[PDB]
Amino acid sequence: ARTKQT
Amino acid sequence: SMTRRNIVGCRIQHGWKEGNEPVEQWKGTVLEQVSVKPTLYIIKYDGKDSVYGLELHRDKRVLALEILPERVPTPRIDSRLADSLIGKAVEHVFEGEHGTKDEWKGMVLARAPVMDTWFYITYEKDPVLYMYTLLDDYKDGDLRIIPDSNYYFPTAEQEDSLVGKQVEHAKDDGSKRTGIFIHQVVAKPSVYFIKFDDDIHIYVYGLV
Repeated sequence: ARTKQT
Repeated sequence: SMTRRNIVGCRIQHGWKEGNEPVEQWKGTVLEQVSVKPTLYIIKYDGKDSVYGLELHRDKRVLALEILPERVPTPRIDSRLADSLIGKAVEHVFEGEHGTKDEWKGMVLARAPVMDTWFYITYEKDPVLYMYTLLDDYKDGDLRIIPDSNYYFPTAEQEDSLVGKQVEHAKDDGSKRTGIFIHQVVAKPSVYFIKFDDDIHIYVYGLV
C-alpha cells in the first residue's frame, strides 16, 4: 500500500 | 579540548541548498555518529524513506543547522515479533503505476538505532538503506516473509575487520569513486554498509 517515491 | 553529548537521538532541522534548485527545509532525527568517521552522521529525515549519510557540520548544502528541542517517541510494539523479522528475506508490497500492487524482494537488516520501532531494510533491485515501520505493513498484509530464501546483495571484493576500511567503486564508464565501510550487519555478518564520498545514500553490500 505504501507509495514508492523517486 | 571538549567532551560533550553528541546529537545522536536528537531531532534536527536545516535548509538544503544544492545546485541551482531553490532552498528546501529538512527535518529529521540523528540515528548514529559513525565511529570510524565521526564527521559523518546517519539521519532519518521526515518524508524520505531512504536513510541519509551527511557530514552535517561540513556539508555546504546544509544551511543553518539547528538542534530541535522536540523529543523522540518510544512507541508500544510487539518486541519479540520485531526481533523475529530481523534477517528475514521478505516480499514487500508497494503501490505501482498505474494501479498495480508491486512486490519488491527485500531483506530486513535490523531494528534501527534510536527509532527502534522502525526497521533497516534494503531491496534486491535497489540495494540502498531504507527505513519503515514494517509491522504496519505486516499487519496490513503487505509484508510476506520468505523463510527459505536465495537473496543477492551486490558483491564487494577484498584486497581483518572491514569496518573503517576504504573502498573504491569502479564504474562501467571507467571512472572510480571512493567510500568506506561504516557498519557490519549484526544479524548478517557478511553484509556491510558503505558510504561513498560523492553520494548521500547508504549502500548495502555483501562479501564473497
